[PDB]
Amino acid sequence: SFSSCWVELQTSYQEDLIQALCKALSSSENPPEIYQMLLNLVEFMEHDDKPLPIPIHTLGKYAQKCHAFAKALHYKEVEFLEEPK
Amino acid sequence: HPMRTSLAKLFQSLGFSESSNT
Repeated sequence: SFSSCWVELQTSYQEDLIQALCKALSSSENPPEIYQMLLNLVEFMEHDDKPLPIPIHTLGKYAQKCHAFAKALHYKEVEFLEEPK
Repeated sequence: HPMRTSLAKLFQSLGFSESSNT
């Protein structure tokens, strides 16, 4: 359903979806399972079709915050390999 | 906009078929 809505719905509204979803994944850190569900969502979306245009820099720390180290290694290496510090 | 995705898809699929300068 997320894919089928996202393919049709408009840009000014998908950016609203992104800015809502990032606050959902960041603030009010009570549920870990909802964070896991949304990281699995972005995993599926990037896996198949038109990955969500969120920055990898802010994407990386969510996996560490949710203790998703498996995700964290993958989305940290892509940032590291171009430039380290 | 889906125009960028569709236009890039057509250009890619039609350059795939074909497979100094001033």
